[PDB]
Amino acid sequence: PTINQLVRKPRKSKVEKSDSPALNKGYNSFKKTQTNVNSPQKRGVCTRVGTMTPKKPNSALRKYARVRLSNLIEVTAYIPGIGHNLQEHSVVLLRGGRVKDLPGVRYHIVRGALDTAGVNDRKQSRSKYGTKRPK
Amino acid sequence: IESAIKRVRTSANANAKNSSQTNAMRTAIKKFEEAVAAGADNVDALYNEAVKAVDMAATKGLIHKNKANRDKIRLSKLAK
Amino acid sequence: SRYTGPSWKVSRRLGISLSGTGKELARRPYKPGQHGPNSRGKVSEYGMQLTEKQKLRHMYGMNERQFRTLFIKASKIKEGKHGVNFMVLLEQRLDNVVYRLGLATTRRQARQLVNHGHITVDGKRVDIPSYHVEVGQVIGVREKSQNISTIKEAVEATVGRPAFVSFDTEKLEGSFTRLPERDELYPEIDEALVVEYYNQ
Amino acid sequence: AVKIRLKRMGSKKSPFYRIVVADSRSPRDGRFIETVGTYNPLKDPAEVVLKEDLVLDWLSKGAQPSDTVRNILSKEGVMKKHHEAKN
RNA sequence: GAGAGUUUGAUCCUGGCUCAGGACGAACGCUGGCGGCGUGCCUAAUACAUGCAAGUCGAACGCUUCUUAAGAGGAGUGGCGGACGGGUGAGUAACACGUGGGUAACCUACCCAUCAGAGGGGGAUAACACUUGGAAACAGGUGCUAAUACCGCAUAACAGUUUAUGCCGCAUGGCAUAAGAGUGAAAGGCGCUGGUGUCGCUGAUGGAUGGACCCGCGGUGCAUUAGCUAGUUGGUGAGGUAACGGCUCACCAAGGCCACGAUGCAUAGCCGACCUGAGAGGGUGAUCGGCCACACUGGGACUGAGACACGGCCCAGACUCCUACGGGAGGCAGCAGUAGGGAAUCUUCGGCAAUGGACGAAAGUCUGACCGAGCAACGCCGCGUGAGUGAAGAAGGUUUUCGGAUCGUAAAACUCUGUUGUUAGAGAAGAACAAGGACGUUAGUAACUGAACGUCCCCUGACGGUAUCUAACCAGAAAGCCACGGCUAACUACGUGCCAGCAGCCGCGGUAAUACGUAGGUGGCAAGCGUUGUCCGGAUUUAUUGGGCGUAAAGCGAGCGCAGGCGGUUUCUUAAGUCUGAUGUGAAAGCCCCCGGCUCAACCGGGGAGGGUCAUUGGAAACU
Ligand SMILES: [K+]
Ligand SMILES: [K+]
Ligand SMILES: [K+]
Ligand SMILES: [Mg+2]
Ligand SMILES: [Mg+2]
Ligand SMILES: [Mg+2]
Ligand SMILES: [Mg+2]
Ligand SMILES: [Mg+2]
Ligand SMILES: [Mg+2]
Ligand SMILES: [Mg+2]
Repeated sequence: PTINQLVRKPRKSKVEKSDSPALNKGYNSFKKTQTNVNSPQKRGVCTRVGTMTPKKPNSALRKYARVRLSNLIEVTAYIPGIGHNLQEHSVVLLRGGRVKDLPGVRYHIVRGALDTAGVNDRKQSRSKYGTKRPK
Repeated sequence: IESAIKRVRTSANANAKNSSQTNAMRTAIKKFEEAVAAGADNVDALYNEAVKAVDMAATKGLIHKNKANRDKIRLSKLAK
Repeated sequence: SRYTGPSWKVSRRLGISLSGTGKELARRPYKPGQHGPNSRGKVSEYGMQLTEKQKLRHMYGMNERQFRTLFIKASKIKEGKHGVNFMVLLEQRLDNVVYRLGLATTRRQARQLVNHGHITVDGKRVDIPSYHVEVGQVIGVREKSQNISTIKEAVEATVGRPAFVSFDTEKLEGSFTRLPERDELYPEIDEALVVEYYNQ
Repeated sequence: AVKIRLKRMGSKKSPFYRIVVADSRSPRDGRFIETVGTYNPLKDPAEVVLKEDLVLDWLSKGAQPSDTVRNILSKEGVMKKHHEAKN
């Protein structure tokens, strides 16, 4: 471009965006608007717990939960690990991160936080999946 | 609440006195203006009474000295 | 944090005698673990860099952040060579001063003397093994602690000391007499690899 | 009122002070016009640094120190010089 | 100014995705010894239970209660302060902020310096005593009373104004002198012996201090927002403000702003600074400091030097509270704290000893400012969790080619230590003071008290019997987190069998998985580790530095031309751009350099350096 062009219209950068828009918003019941807040984790209520079939190179029953967030955005997350204490209406805590198998799951569920029971008999990579030491 | 009651009372009394004295000043001045409109020879003494009230209001914290000066100057231009 | 673990294990991973003795490599000069003696495969340049860095911090019992900050403070200097100044600043640590003066057999022993407070600088107690030392100071064993038999054994079992030091046995005081030198340090290390490592 | 006082610096349980020319309306640490020295009692005696010319100029221009600053300026001989210059 | 992986059967381009690093006011998970320093509602400017945050003066004044006329306490009037301090950042896209300037259009209690003066009088009012108001806060009525309260009388204008000159400036105009006309001030207390000194009182100036206004320039997105304004633009008058002016009213005219982005919409406190980056730049505006704005929402004034006032008044509205149901009262975005929201961020603590502020002659009273302590591994720094000797190498775990290998000098064992921990003793600085008891010097004195200045005596610590130091004792009470297919440092066994599950990207798993899970082992960090989320970089992936358009993305289908952008050679001229000297400012804190103190370090302090498409003046002019 010519410098005249670059003054008549400047370089307008490639607009960016997040891999987790649901975490980057909030809600005040008074004015009832999306409040933009950069929150690492959130709370939600599992509105469904089920299984899904992953993409073609893989084959499995991937455990998901559809969840109703504090900010009233409904979100599909993954239940990592082996086993869960979850049901519909079960309070849950959510963190970010894709699950490359299904597309519609941009989020993960956290273990050891709330009604989510810690994983059972997991001794390695233990902070992850949230289960206390075997003494 | 916190010892502001006394300042409420004293400020109201001050309001009374200060508004009274300003009204006195303004009545003197208006009287002089009407005298200058009526052309009576009392203008000479009413001028002095108006100046008197203006400066006595510059005293006692009613009137800033610049406002007093502007009033005296306006009255002077009316008389002379 | 401080390392309470084995010495020889570290030394024989790295493939070098840190104590200058040999028995931390003698009879088993291969990395630990049941994949130790068998045919190690190729290794990478990142591996070499990391190994050089780990040699130094395992010598001096140091932490990564201390190491990094000391590297930065050496970088702030312009009057010399970068990694050589880094090694000198490592040498100016009471852990190593006590060792080079022959006042203790190991850097762990030396650190323990320093921290337990058996040592002085210009006649003042110091429980800080990371204490920097300028050329000209006077390290000195605590005059009450000169009676321990451990240090007397360690001092009368002294091989010929380095060139950059001065020391007396009756006084149990010594000091640096030089910057000190580079080549008088362990030439087994390639400081350029640390430089490339932390240039990243 | 314009004043010549001292503002707080240094860590807790290890104080230090800068003598400073401050209105009484400003905070303990805030607006100031000029610094004219500093102070700490953490030595065995007290220890002081001063700028005689500027502090005497502000005293002439109408300053009004605090009690401890008056003590310090007495020890440093500034109040006496101001008195003399007024005589 | 380091790159790596990933499209393919493979190769090179193009092009995107991800990773390698640094930083959080961080949160979650697992674990968890100590010390130092700092930070801690980013969300609901949501609502506030409770407690405390602004009082002070008896040497301004008169009462009342207790003191054998002394001092002390209650409510009065009056003065000063309450406008600072403290909190928050909602609104605000504009002189709000920053920077540079201007005010011959200005104001300023307290503090300094100077010229002067402080005279004589008057009428009340609270309080208090009775009265009604009845739950009583309230409130009204009659009477008495003091003041540095109030009133007006006496004089000065040195204030301001007009005339006459002079002088100067940037037009309006400003400074010096003289004159004219008219106006206005007050307060006494304490002490000494009418004279007084001290604190206060009134006028004028000057300074300082802070404040008010005005201008250049600058800093955010949309044109799927192109027109906007009508007291709007200007003028003649008048009014008005501390002051300029449409600030306001009338009258006269129809002008004024904008494609250099007006208007509108959305968003937002701005800055010093902070994080990152080779830099250019980007992102943020937490803690500390500065300017602004707000105080349940909206409006308006009074008082006062100063407010259109967080803890003041009136009114309207919303919201709540106590009532004896007649009527009242309130406003935590002050410090703690509650509920709620939330992923989530503190004790309903001590003291004014310090430092600072109000008041006071002073002691001193007040001070949720501030000093400190407390909770939180939230962060940065430091030390630990023992050290030496100890073998072809205990058992046991794992593996095995069943010979052995590794956990492993690791252990047991013997020697030593006590950072730390437990116990017992000693026990700092931070404190300077002020007042008071004494002396001495100055200039004011008719003279002494007294003021200013100096030198001694005197007494003052919440933290805290904490830091710190000494001695006795125990290795004893003190290490975990993640990863190990490649990018990436780190490998085997068993179970499982496209299931369970892993996964930042490539992708692993379908009976022999270094990718799942466990065990062993190793590697990277370490009282932390890992993970998410956010910002920068790598990303030259918005390319000014620093990219491209034949086929990958892209040359409008093509032309005519307003505006703008650019423009042949050359003399003279200017000096807007440009270059350049000096001067000023760019606060402090912070980054950086040199120093110095905290057992080093973090941190703290001193000094310096630098920082502006900055401003005034003064030159060149080659180039535009
Ligand atoms: K704002
Ligand atoms: K408002
Ligand atoms: K595994
Ligand atoms: Mg770059
Ligand atoms: Mg309040
Ligand atoms: Mg490898
Ligand atoms: Mg895993
Ligand atoms: Mg298998
Ligand atoms: Mg094409
Ligand atoms: Mg600065």
